Amino acid sequence: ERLLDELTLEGVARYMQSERCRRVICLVGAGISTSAGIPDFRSPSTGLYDNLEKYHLPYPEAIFEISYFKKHPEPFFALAKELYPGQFKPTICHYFMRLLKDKGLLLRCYTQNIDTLERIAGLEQEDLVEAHGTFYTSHCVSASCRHEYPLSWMKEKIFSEVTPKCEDCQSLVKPDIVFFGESLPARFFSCMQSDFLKVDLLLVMGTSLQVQPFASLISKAPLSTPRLLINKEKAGQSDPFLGGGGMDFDSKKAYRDVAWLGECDQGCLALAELLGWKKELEDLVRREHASIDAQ
Amino acid sequence: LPKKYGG
Ligand SMILES: [Zn+2]
Repeated sequence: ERLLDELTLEGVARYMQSERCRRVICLVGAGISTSAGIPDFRSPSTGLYDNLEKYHLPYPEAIFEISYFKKHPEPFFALAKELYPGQFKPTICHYFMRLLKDKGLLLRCYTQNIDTLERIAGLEQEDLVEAHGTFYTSHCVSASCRHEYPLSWMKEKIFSEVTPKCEDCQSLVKPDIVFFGESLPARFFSCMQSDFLKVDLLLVMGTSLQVQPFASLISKAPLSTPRLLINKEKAGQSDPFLGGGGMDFDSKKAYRDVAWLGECDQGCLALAELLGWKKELEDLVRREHASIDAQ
Repeated sequence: LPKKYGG
């Protein structure tokens, strides 16, 4: 006995338009922003640790560790200038999530990304759990000050190669991303404890589910809740080495998990098409892209 | 609160 009448994208679409599916949680990772030109900052193929010789770090990872950053922030900000995107244009996937919001289906979007594209696409603070923080805002690091600065201010400092200092107290100003050694956001744990009591559908897009504790969110869904993965590669299955709550797409025991393998944009397009939303999504994307291109 | 690590 299962909520999906078949373990396919078509089964998921029929379930979404049934009275049983009211509340959708999206879990998204780097795979939803690669088509916007944003690289996967956790992939070794990105080479974040490769050309740091001129910074004389005690070890490669120090560039992203909070205690090192606070005393030697220049390497991080030099790297941030080199990797700073040329444009912030959200993808079809981001705008699919905006449509979910528009239609009253979006309970929450948990994101591993720091690129701000969920916000640009129209998800509001209350819709989002930025599990690793964001570049959208930055804060003075002094506990007694904590002056907030917008991304436009931070970008100007990064591009002029001036280490960002607080105008009120002259302390370092840090983008609101979670550095290694920093606490994960309290909001991540608070929202998880409430949201997963309420979820009817998990949409997992563009994440290989390899980074904890984000990956463990799939095990927080009720046992009946269908879980759709839209991703270039299958992910989330229990590790035959390591291994509880893993994806089961393909066994005779499979009952609720569905994998659609391909580009995230094409998967969301296909799902929107099944839902009758394709024209709405095309119109939204073309309009928002036109607006961003015209800034 | 749990701190951010490699894993
Ligand atoms: Zn300050």
